[PDB]
Amino acid sequence: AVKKFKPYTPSRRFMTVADFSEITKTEPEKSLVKPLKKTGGRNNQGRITVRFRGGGHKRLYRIIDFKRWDKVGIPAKVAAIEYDPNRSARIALLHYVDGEKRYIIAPDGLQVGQQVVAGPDAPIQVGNALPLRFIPVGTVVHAVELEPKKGAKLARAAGTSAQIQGREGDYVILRLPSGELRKVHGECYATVGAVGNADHKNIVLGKAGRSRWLGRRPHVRGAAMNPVDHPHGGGEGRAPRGRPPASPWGWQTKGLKTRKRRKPSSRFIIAR
Amino acid sequence: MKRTWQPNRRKRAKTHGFRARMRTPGGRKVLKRRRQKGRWRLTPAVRKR
RNA sequence: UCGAUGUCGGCUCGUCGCAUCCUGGGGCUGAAGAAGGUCCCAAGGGUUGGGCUGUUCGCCCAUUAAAGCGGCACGCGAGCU
RNA sequence: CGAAUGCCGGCAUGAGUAACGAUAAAGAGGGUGAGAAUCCCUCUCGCCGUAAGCCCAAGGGUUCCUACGCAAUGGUCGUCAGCGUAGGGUUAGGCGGGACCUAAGGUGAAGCCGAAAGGCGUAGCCGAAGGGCAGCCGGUUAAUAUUCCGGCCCUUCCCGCAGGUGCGAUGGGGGGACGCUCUAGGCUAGGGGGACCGGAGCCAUGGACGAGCCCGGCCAGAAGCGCAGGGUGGGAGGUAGGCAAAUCCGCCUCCCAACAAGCUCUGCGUGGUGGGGAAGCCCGUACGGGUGACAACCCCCCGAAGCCAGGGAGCCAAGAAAAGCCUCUAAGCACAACCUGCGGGAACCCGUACCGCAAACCGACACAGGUGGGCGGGUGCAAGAGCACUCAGGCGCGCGGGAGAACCCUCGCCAAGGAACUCUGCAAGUUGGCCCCGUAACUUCGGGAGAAGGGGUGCUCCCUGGGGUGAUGAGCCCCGGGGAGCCGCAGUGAACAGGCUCUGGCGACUGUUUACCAAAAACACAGCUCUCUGCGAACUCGUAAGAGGAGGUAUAGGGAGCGACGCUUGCCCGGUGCCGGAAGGUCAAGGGGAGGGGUGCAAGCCCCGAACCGAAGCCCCGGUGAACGGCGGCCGUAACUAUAACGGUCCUAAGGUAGCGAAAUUCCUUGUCGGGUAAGUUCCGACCUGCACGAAAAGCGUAACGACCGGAGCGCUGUCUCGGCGAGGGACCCGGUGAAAUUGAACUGGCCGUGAAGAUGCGGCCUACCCGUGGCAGGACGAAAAGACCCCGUGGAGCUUUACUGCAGC
RNA sequence: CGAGCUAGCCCUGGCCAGGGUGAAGCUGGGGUGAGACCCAGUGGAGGCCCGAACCGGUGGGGGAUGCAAACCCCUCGGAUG
RNA sequence: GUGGUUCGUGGAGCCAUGGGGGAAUCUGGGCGGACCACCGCCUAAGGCUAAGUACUCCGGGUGACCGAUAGCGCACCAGUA
RNA sequence: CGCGGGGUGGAGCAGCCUGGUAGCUCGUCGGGCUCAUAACCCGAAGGUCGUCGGUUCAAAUCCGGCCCCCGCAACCA
RNA sequence: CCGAGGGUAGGGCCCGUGACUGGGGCGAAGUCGUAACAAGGUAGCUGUACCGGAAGGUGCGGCUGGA
RNA sequence: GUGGGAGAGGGUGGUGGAAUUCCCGGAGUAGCGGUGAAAUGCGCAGAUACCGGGAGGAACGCCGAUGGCGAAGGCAGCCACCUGGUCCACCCGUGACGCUGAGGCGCGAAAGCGUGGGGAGCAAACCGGAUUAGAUACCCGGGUAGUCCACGCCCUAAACG
Ligand SMILES: NC[C@@H]1O[C@H](O[C@H]2[C@@H](O)[C@H](O[C@@H]3[C@@H](O)[C@H](N)C[C@H](N)[C@H]3O[C@H]3O[C@H](CO)[C@@H](O)[C@H](O)[C@H]3N)O[C@@H]2CO)[C@H](N)[C@@H](O)[C@@H]1O
Ligand SMILES: [Mg+2]
Ligand SMILES: [Mg+2]
Ligand SMILES: [Mg+2]
Ligand SMILES: [Mg+2]
Ligand SMILES: [Mg+2]
Ligand SMILES: [Mg+2]
Ligand SMILES: [Mg+2]
Ligand SMILES: [Mg+2]
Ligand SMILES: [Mg+2]
Ligand SMILES: [Mg+2]
Ligand SMILES: [Mg+2]
Ligand SMILES: [Mg+2]
Ligand SMILES: [Mg+2]
Ligand SMILES: [Mg+2]
Ligand SMILES: [Mg+2]
Ligand SMILES: [Mg+2]
Ligand SMILES: [Mg+2]
Ligand SMILES: [Mg+2]
Ligand SMILES: [Mg+2]
Ligand SMILES: [Mg+2]
Ligand SMILES: [Mg+2]
Ligand SMILES: [Mg+2]
Ligand SMILES: [Mg+2]
Ligand SMILES: [Mg+2]
Ligand SMILES: [Mg+2]
Ligand SMILES: [Mg+2]
Ligand SMILES: [Mg+2]
Ligand SMILES: [Mg+2]
Ligand SMILES: [Mg+2]
Ligand SMILES: [Mg+2]
Ligand SMILES: [Mg+2]
Ligand SMILES: [Mg+2]
Ligand SMILES: [Mg+2]
Ligand SMILES: [Mg+2]
Ligand SMILES: [Mg+2]
Ligand SMILES: [Mg+2]
Ligand SMILES: [Mg+2]
Ligand SMILES: [Mg+2]
Ligand SMILES: [Mg+2]
Ligand SMILES: [Mg+2]
Ligand SMILES: [Mg+2]
Ligand SMILES: [Mg+2]
Ligand SMILES: [Mg+2]
Ligand SMILES: [Mg+2]
Ligand SMILES: [Mg+2]
Ligand SMILES: [Mg+2]
Ligand SMILES: [Mg+2]
Ligand SMILES: [Mg+2]
Ligand SMILES: [Mg+2]
Ligand SMILES: [Mg+2]
Ligand SMILES: [Mg+2]
Ligand SMILES: [Mg+2]
Ligand SMILES: [Mg+2]
Ligand SMILES: [Mg+2]
Ligand SMILES: [Mg+2]
Ligand SMILES: [Mg+2]
Ligand SMILES: [Mg+2]
Ligand SMILES: [Mg+2]
Ligand SMILES: [Mg+2]
Ligand SMILES: [Mg+2]
Ligand SMILES: [Mg+2]
Ligand SMILES: [Mg+2]
Ligand SMILES: [Mg+2]
Ligand SMILES: [Mg+2]
Ligand SMILES: [Mg+2]
Ligand SMILES: [Mg+2]
Ligand SMILES: [Mg+2]
Ligand SMILES: [Mg+2]
Ligand SMILES: [Mg+2]
Ligand SMILES: [Mg+2]
Ligand SMILES: [Mg+2]
Ligand SMILES: [Mg+2]
Ligand SMILES: [Mg+2]
Ligand SMILES: [Mg+2]
Ligand SMILES: [Mg+2]
Ligand SMILES: [Mg+2]
Ligand SMILES: [Mg+2]
Ligand SMILES: [Mg+2]
Ligand SMILES: [Mg+2]
Ligand SMILES: [Mg+2]
Ligand SMILES: [Mg+2]
Ligand SMILES: [Mg+2]
Ligand SMILES: [Mg+2]
Ligand SMILES: [Mg+2]
Ligand SMILES: [Mg+2]
Ligand SMILES: [Mg+2]
Ligand SMILES: [Mg+2]
Ligand SMILES: [Mg+2]
Ligand SMILES: [Mg+2]
Ligand SMILES: [Mg+2]
Ligand SMILES: [Mg+2]
Ligand SMILES: [Mg+2]
Ligand SMILES: [Mg+2]
Ligand SMILES: [Mg+2]
Ligand SMILES: [Mg+2]
Ligand SMILES: [Mg+2]
Ligand SMILES: [Mg+2]
Ligand SMILES: [Mg+2]
Ligand SMILES: [Mg+2]
Ligand SMILES: [Mg+2]
Ligand SMILES: [Mg+2]
Ligand SMILES: [Mg+2]
Ligand SMILES: [Mg+2]
Ligand SMILES: [Mg+2]
Ligand SMILES: [Mg+2]
Ligand SMILES: [Mg+2]
Ligand SMILES: [Mg+2]
Ligand SMILES: [Mg+2]
Ligand SMILES: [Mg+2]
Ligand SMILES: [Mg+2]
Ligand SMILES: [Mg+2]
Ligand SMILES: [Mg+2]
Repeated sequence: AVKKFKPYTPSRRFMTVADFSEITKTEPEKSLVKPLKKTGGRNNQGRITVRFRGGGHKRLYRIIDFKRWDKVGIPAKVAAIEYDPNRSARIALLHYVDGEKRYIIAPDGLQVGQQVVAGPDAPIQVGNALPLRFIPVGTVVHAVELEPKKGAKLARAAGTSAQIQGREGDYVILRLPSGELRKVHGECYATVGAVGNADHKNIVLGKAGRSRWLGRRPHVRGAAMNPVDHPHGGGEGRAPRGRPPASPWGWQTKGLKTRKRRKPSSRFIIAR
Repeated sequence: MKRTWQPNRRKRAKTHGFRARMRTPGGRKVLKRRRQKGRWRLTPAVRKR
């Protein structure tokens, strides 16, 4: 989708909005299973650690289910599909037959009315979740766990997905939304299908405000400020850095790798 | 234009208050000295009810 | 002169020098006459409006008897800009 | 002690000088009084009136009221006061806050960390203009009143009796509970009219005894109705979820309604009754009291942004918590307990005065400044919180009186010319609201646009079409149309209310910034690219714990640059950076002991020390430019000259492409042609010999947009020729209060000299009676600031880096 | 010792008169094979327009031992973000 | 690896000690400034201990100390206005 | 005016700093192949080294004086 | 009221002229190279796309007007 | 109409092996590459050659044809679904309902363009190596867009029988 606009105001011409057709006549969220008071704040205890944040629409947290072995075997019916301000993926709310309700990040396909479930059993269909081993090599899938019982963590962004590649001992090779081939443990669930609402990468914010709404204040270039507060700074009319591009704190930012070398997680990785 | 003193009872006891100064090691010393110097008033005289 | 003598230009106000632009006398003129050239006498008064430039100076434009040159802290900011 | 722009204290100079703090404005009469422009009262005049009026909150802390008083405080006076002295004055279960709840945040048992101090911190506590919670209208004081009195009306509590029920938690579930813009229905606040009712009263000056003028025609109000409206489906089975248990909720299934029919719950009417009640007139105030009065207390229309409210619709940026509240069960308890009546008893602590856009708060001041929420009447102008006048109400700003110079400020107008003014049309002008005709290039199809340019606007009369409210009608209120005629110089008749265009530069746009000289072409901005990050992420703060990132997960987060969009962003990896290199070279601690030394009679004990094994880093090998950057020189040739497609040659890592180019870049420079001008160092179009453009420190363009910067034309003009007159506030004089910087001392002229080379002071000569007041600014190298420039000092700081040396970090 | 000025953010409330413009979307009409799409009407969007409060602080004049240690008059920017 | 002692790595001991190693109970152990032999000296890895020393908010005494711009900041209703 | 770089056969460049020895590419001349010209092949010629001085036995080379040439600086006022 | 004509404002087409500029035609014997016609010595021609002093070269698809 | 026929006609979905390049493991050495010849380039850091495993993209060998299909452009491994044209037999149905067709309208190779995904091979531009008087060319080694998919544009051709 992606709503468009006629130019009746510069900016609201290039501006592009999402299409909330996929939003089952829902909107008002569900008390109980979410929401919780969401403590918004751009800095830690005192100081501001991440810069340029703050401001932007008030938000309510939708406490989603990111570990599904909670209900192994208990099937549930997908009730609605709603908007979640805390993420890029739309989310689906679903009523188990157990009578319990919980939200799930909504996969592309999954339609309201559908029945979905989790566990070793589970049929390989959009929405169902199973330990990685029991999933057919090659099938795509989202909401992966990295270590058994620790909760989903990979491919959860709007319309992202990972593809299974092979098996190898108690591990199974994956291919993350980034292109890295990772070795994940067999016992990590991963609900099947891709995340959906993949038009998300196409929304043209539009104006200055639009960014402000999502809570992101203006970002000033180092080049603008002085030597006192950033490498690229001063002196006359503009100027070409004058040294290898660096961050406010001073480490190179055009090429310098960061992953800490001797990490134990190294051996389970294979790509880029 | 607007100036720098905008009186506020709450802020004043809340900041230069007595329990306020007792709470920290630096403030307790603030008291010591003032006590040791004589000062009729150890801390500002906030008021009302 | 640094326990400060504010500086270019313009504006307002001027005053002075003459090695005189004009006008007034005058000698020679390769000065017929008319107009000039040149030096000598002589500052008493007169010495325009503009276009361009911050401009001083120029360059033009339209005239003029003429569109003089300099000093006065490159006269004048306890007078202005 | 004569000196230190010395320290402190005092008194002088300037000076009876400048001033006396908004040009909203004052005159008189009568009091009082030792003493009145300044106090009290009356009349007349002026000013505010989306405040200059009243209601709150904050802050202030007696400033309130009353008696007596002016020493000082008051920019003058003072009989006055926010001033001095005394006394009095602030009443609450219902308004506010606490014996209620939670927000960010604070604290903090537990737990974690830190040399110490201390940092963190899920439970709980704390934390409020947010949630919850029961008062409306009148009467009284000199000063308090949602507080006291009066009338109506509520709230918990504890104890009783009367009756119902499984009662019962700090625990479960429900609810509380939420955005933004736009909104409907019906009410209320408030407001306009009335030939109707109520009233003292009034015929003025030519006319009016009139359905005349003037005044006023409500307020609260339980139950019950009534009109609005907000909420909510009733069953019955099944249950493995809501970290126990639930009959509750939730989910599944079968029914009956889908309606608000029914239950609620608000609001608004109405309601027993309870109040209030003008103008005028009479008095005596420093004010309020009588009468008007058995006052009337009725009908229309306008009508909210306020109420019904948890109403509706649309949108994306997706919109606190917890208690109270209803329900649920558990432990216990069911002679308890809880719910509904009805009685009776109990209902504590703190605020209330007064100022409150200000002479009482923040600005040293009775300061032209700052100050948060509510109300803010009428008419008229298209609307409105706008503007002009005016209700209520509060004011004439705590120095006056005259004068009528120059000059200044604010204001008005002007013959002819009209930008000749000037750095610049700086300034001022013309223009001006609404209605209707009417509008170009260009364009991203929206815009350009209020383009430009026009016309209409008043009042009277006739005819005439639509709403709203009432009934399908009168009226009252809204929008209109057509047609005759009237008056002025002129009809948005006063007040508020764009000058227009052409064309360049820069920036796309709204935005932002140097509070207190810079608002821009700077920052920002969507958007484009590089890059880091696999999640106990990178990154940041922290010694740590810890947190932020993020309750996020590559469509995401950090860093960097460019900065909408259009069309594009070329070559060089030699040097620096970063990326990839299980080789080799170098490479510390450590391993290793060849070999050597010192003592010992000695066994021994103590040292040196070569092979070789030895990380990262460096070296070397590769790549990488939206990484740091760089992107040449000289000679010759075309059948007129010229000029060079072509060629030779030297050195590059390569040797600037397109596009633009006298530029925000051009030195020589007013380069040279062209355009605009009577004239053009600027401007616009070109040419290119680009001192010294050039592609994301982006390149060339770009519709729209800008208090940005440049040029031009029209319009208009006191900008100018070239001034002139008028106005008011000062200046001037009189009365009252009365500063200041400065000051070695002064009995302080001109000239030509001279002097440390710019003399009132020394020389000579010239001039010149003594002392003032309004003015002018040429001098006292005038005043002001131990020059901000320059240099000096082995002075000091901020900044940079392949300067040195350390450190955090890795 | 200071965030009672100022800067930013966190929590919780308040304010923004009145007039313009008229996006999408609905509705109907045309249109096709069905479309697109063109019209009307409706609709009430927007870092949209004029403009008060309110927030600014553009130009000029005043002020300069001031009313004021940043003010006053005229003028001007924004004013549903 | 550092601190202490006059000892700044010096031939650098002795005394403390963060890190690694890691004994012994008299024929055991540390020391006498690298070391070794000799000669001696002392007996680590637990604790307590007046006194003579320091200070003077406070009491008293004395001054080739001040005498109200001195002396305490305060002679005085001053850590006040 | 000041700083440093440079004048070499016809053209463009080496040659010095460690003095004795002028080298390269092109071009020019003679000869070949071709019908002929170019290309290509075979041979050959050409340099007071900017000039006036001396330094040494000996100067392109070292050192001073001028003649042009090129690039860099001309700041604070 | 109508109204010749005049005035002011803005448009529509047309023609003249304009520094400079873009290709073009024509102009007996100037420079540069070989593109084409013989397999033209790289079959050509081609739509498009980029690049190059110039003919032109090259990718991609195509056609016989070629093997 | 009825009953049949062939087909690379069209769209979506799914899939098969061969080859390639790249990575890993193995074993293996002193050269591979390329050419007219060469060099560039690659390779003891261990290439090429060969085995094994994996990744990924595109294009479908023999069948295969001088063949079929389509209105053109064009269409090729295989499976299904959705669907278009057309041929035949039967002569049963309607009963002249026809041919063309300004315009409109749709379709329209390759290259190109917009946004996004994909990237093995090849390959404008580009860089090097030789050829050459000179080579911005024909030969070689690297190599970017592109070639590939989705939607949207483009509308040209020796769209030629
Ligand atoms: N009329 C010729 C057109 O123009 C071009 O050709 C023009 C030029 O290229 C051409 O120039 C030629 C040159 O090519 C050739 N190699 C040498 C010749 N001397 C020149 O000649 C030219 O100049 C001379 C003298 O002035 C004239 O007399 C002659 O007419 C003219 N062609 O002259 C032509 C004009 O006459 C196109 N190449 C050609 O295809 C086209 O048809
Ligand atoms: Mg803290
Ligand atoms: Mg930025
Ligand atoms: Mg800066
Ligand atoms: Mg820095
Ligand atoms: Mg820099
Ligand atoms: Mg610069
Ligand atoms: Mg000086
Ligand atoms: Mg002086
Ligand atoms: Mg004469
Ligand atoms: Mg003169
Ligand atoms: Mg001079
Ligand atoms: Mg001069
Ligand atoms: Mg001067
Ligand atoms: Mg001055
Ligand atoms: Mg002395
Ligand atoms: Mg005086
Ligand atoms: Mg005077
Ligand atoms: Mg005076
Ligand atoms: Mg008092
Ligand atoms: Mg009083
Ligand atoms: Mg007085
Ligand atoms: Mg005063
Ligand atoms: Mg008296
Ligand atoms: Mg609490
Ligand atoms: Mg509260
Ligand atoms: Mg209350
Ligand atoms: Mg009162
Ligand atoms: Mg119960
Ligand atoms: Mg409960
Ligand atoms: Mg609860
Ligand atoms: Mg009469
Ligand atoms: Mg009257
Ligand atoms: Mg009532
Ligand atoms: Mg609602
Ligand atoms: Mg809640
Ligand atoms: Mg609680
Ligand atoms: Mg109590
Ligand atoms: Mg009170
Ligand atoms: Mg009160
Ligand atoms: Mg006053
Ligand atoms: Mg305000
Ligand atoms: Mg009102
Ligand atoms: Mg007003
Ligand atoms: Mg005039
Ligand atoms: Mg006139
Ligand atoms: Mg002029
Ligand atoms: Mg002039
Ligand atoms: Mg100008
Ligand atoms: Mg102006
Ligand atoms: Mg302009
Ligand atoms: Mg402009
Ligand atoms: Mg801008
Ligand atoms: Mg500001
Ligand atoms: Mg400023
Ligand atoms: Mg300013
Ligand atoms: Mg990023
Ligand atoms: Mg911190
Ligand atoms: Mg963390
Ligand atoms: Mg978190
Ligand atoms: Mg920029
Ligand atoms: Mg580039
Ligand atoms: Mg490099
Ligand atoms: Mg490079
Ligand atoms: Mg390199
Ligand atoms: Mg190493
Ligand atoms: Mg020019
Ligand atoms: Mg330049
Ligand atoms: Mg530039
Ligand atoms: Mg760049
Ligand atoms: Mg730019
Ligand atoms: Mg440009
Ligand atoms: Mg702006
Ligand atoms: Mg501005
Ligand atoms: Mg004047
Ligand atoms: Mg006057
Ligand atoms: Mg003198
Ligand atoms: Mg004298
Ligand atoms: Mg003077
Ligand atoms: Mg004066
Ligand atoms: Mg002075
Ligand atoms: Mg000095
Ligand atoms: Mg200077
Ligand atoms: Mg020194
Ligand atoms: Mg519409
Ligand atoms: Mg609107
Ligand atoms: Mg706006
Ligand atoms: Mg506005
Ligand atoms: Mg030491
Ligand atoms: Mg020892
Ligand atoms: Mg010893
Ligand atoms: Mg001893
Ligand atoms: Mg002891
Ligand atoms: Mg004293
Ligand atoms: Mg003292
Ligand atoms: Mg022409
Ligand atoms: Mg023309
Ligand atoms: Mg021409
Ligand atoms: Mg040829
Ligand atoms: Mg060819
Ligand atoms: Mg072609
Ligand atoms: Mg090429
Ligand atoms: Mg038949
Ligand atoms: Mg046909
Ligand atoms: Mg294609
Ligand atoms: Mg792409
Ligand atoms: Mg590749
Ligand atoms: Mg290749
Ligand atoms: Mg190639
Ligand atoms: Mg050749
Ligand atoms: Mg096509
Ligand atoms: Mg064409
Ligand atoms: Mg054909």
